[PDB]
Amino acid sequence: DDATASQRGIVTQVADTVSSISNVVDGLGVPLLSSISKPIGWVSNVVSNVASIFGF
Amino acid sequence: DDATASQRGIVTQVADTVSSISNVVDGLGVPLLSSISKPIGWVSNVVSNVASIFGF
Amino acid sequence: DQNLIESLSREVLLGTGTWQSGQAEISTTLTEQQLITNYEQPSIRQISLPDDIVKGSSFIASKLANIAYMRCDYELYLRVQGSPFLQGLLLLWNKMNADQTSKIRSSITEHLRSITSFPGVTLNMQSDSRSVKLVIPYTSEFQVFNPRNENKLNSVRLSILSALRGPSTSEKATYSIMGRMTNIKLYGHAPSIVSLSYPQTE
Amino acid sequence: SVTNTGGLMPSATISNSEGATMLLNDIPDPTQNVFLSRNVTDNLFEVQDQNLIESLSREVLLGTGTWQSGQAEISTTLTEQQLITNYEQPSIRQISLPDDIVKGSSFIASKLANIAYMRCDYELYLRVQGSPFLQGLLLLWNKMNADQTSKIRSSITEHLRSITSFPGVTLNMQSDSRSVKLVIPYTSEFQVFNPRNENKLNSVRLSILSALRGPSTSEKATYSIMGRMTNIKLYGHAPSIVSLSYPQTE
Amino acid sequence: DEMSIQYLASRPYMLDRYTIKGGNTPSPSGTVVADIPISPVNYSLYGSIIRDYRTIFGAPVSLAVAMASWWRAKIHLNLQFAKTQYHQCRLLVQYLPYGSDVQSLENVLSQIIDISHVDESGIDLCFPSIFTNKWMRSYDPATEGYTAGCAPGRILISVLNPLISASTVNDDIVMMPWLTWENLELAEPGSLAKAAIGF
Amino acid sequence: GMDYAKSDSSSLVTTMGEQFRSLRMLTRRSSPTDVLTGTSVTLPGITIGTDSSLRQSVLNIISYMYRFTKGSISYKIIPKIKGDLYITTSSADNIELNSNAYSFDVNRALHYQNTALNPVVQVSLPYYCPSENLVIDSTSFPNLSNLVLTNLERSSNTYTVLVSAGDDHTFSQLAGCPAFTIGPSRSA
Repeated sequence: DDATASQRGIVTQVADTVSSISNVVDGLGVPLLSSISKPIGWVSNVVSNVASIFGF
Repeated sequence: DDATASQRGIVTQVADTVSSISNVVDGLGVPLLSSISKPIGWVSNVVSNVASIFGF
Repeated sequence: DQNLIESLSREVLLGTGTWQSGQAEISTTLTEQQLITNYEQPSIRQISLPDDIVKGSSFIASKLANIAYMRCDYELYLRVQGSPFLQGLLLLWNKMNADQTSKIRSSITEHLRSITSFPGVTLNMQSDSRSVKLVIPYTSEFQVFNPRNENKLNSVRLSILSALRGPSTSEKATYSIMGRMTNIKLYGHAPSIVSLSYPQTE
Repeated sequence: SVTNTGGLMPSATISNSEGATMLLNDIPDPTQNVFLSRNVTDNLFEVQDQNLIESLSREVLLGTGTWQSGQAEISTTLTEQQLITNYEQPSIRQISLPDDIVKGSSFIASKLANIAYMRCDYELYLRVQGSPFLQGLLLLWNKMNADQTSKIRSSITEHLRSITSFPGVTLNMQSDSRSVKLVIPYTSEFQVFNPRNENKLNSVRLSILSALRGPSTSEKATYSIMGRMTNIKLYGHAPSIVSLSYPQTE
Repeated sequence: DEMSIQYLASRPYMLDRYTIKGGNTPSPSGTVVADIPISPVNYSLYGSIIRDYRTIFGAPVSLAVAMASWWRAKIHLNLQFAKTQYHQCRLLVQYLPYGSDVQSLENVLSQIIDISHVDESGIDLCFPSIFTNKWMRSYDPATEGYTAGCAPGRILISVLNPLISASTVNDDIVMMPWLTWENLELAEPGSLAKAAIGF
Repeated sequence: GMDYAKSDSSSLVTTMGEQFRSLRMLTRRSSPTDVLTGTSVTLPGITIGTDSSLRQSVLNIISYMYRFTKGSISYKIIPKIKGDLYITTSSADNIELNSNAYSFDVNRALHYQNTALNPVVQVSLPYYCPSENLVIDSTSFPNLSNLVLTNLERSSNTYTVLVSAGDDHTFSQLAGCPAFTIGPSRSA
């Protein structure tokens, strides 16, 4: 969500998500890497073959 | 509400609230500290474990 | 029945004395030589806390054996006696943490109009009850202290605010101070020993 | 709504406490310019709370020692010269109560400051250690009030078959747990005692009941005694001083 | 909140002692015991010169107005005494705009106070501030009475019936005004006022 | 009561452009302190206070009526000779005497700025203390962070500094007032 993150213009929000914590010891735990993942957003274009890829 | 306060861009509004005045003497009184309190807004993120905390 | 929290709240004697006409009254103002030198305004008695109690009372000194740290909230009781014909006016007031700050900042605050704006209570002898109560909230940087070393903060003081007078010269009248802890919170288990500060290594 | 004459005609019905003790004849006046608060938030790790009854029940060390083959085993029987002379049967250790604790523990000695009298019910813990190859058998037993009666009646009772019929508990080293518990009920003529003088009654004893043996001569094994009060009942307020008995006048 | 101006204004403070004497030849009626100009920072009854600088000892509100240039307020006194119930006299208190000297009962607002009826904690009394505009100015050069626009006026306390007392009691008594500033209000920050350390 | 008082009757908007009912607003305003010549510059820490002389910041003046402080504080800095400079924090333990080490070697928060483009340095100093409160001019915490600034090449320079309370900041416990001067000095 870098496009929105830059368009909105504020430093703080940096695209929210909520991770799935596990292995809690004393109220603290370790997030899964699987859910920390964030969208890349050019890949959809390359797979869908948007015109901009070809420069037109 | 610093995020909105900076996004809206105008100096004056500085996030409104209405304090609970007490000990009025002659039409003037002393606000409670309890109601002058304003949101901090990073705490929600640290407690909810948003992904941005981990840098991802 | 006897309880620990109950035992700690018991009232304690703190001071007792005569008071008389010849003693000095506090100044309205300051001059230079005493302004530069951090002069302190004269008083009948002054009292450290909470040491006057804890290290001051062998009973309390024993009840707190082998506990690590604690919180407290004081109450104080002034009780003066004299004849109906006597004239006078006392002030009982709370100097704050004081010692933990600069020598200058506990110096330029000692004068009458400032003394009367600190927390405190006055005692006219016109009153029939002739006694007053004064509450001292806990206040420090550290959240707890071990009772058995020099954890000295807020110094209570008693000051003349009007000279004692009677039909004859050299009249006199008696007074007593008493005090007790409340809202106490003990915390931790440890050998009963004096503790040490940061630069020092143990 | 009336001027307060300096000490003429005060109210005469007032009564109120200040401390948990000490009644007072007249109310202090709650006037002062400001009422301030506690300031600090706690911000700390939690710890278990402290109580007086709880503090008194804490476990205490009482004795510790070596035990070895050369020490004597208690006699099955008595002969004359020792029967007439009020002979006592030999023991590894003996322990008075409750003095070993109260006057024995500076902590407890301090917690009981300025209280007049009290009741107690003891527990004791024996813990012996040695190798699997060792052989032996101990006895931990409670001699009663003893000292408050005739010298003769604490004399003709010391022999094996009587020793084994007193309240008590044996300890074989065959056991894997190698530890025992023994409960002592309060027992006296007086219903309470002040802790801080010679209120000496029931003497606990530890005795060999079978000699220690190992493949080599002069084997040895260690042991420890521990104890704690229960069912305590403190009673009264008084200056912390030794008290006196009837013929004496104070 | 402890930094609000109303919180600062609401604390009473003793200003100064004043004797009233005193058995035998008591001072004649119309003898003033006190002249109190109505301003927190007056150089007369507050402070003294030291090293050319005119230092001024006083209560915190006085500093708060010492910093701003313009101000407005009303007075709330609390008179208080050191007496037995064997002393007995009466007092006048006037509020005088641009005046001086005692001015009868008729000419100005006045307020008789019997001493014997003043139980302890004293007696409260309040005065309105009459003046040509809305804002007073703070600082003044004057080393005695208030200048002009610097203060609303004066309050003046004087004997009506002279004091009498028993042989069993001391000849004279002591009056101790306490006070607070109702409806205080400040404007335009900026001044030479600052702490007395160094010079 | 026996009051003659009758409550006021006056409009607010008619005479001056604003009204304020708190001392905090006066303290958020930034004011000059004292010029800092030379290399070994020393700005006051968040403990603040205890200046001598007579010139002193407005925050520094309000400081004497209270006893406790808490929160971050702000600085503006105006160098006399233009050119880039760096800003860094430090502590008494944190310092080194290797005589090849320099202030960048600790990896603290850093701030660069070329003053030829932006003459006014603006830096806010945060609140790292173990305790919820601080008695003013506390010495109970020797290692509190303290600001330092360097040009590279370590040349001499002067700075016009002016401090202000951070938005996070407050005072508490009301001690009574210091003696204070008011008018212009008399005579020479």
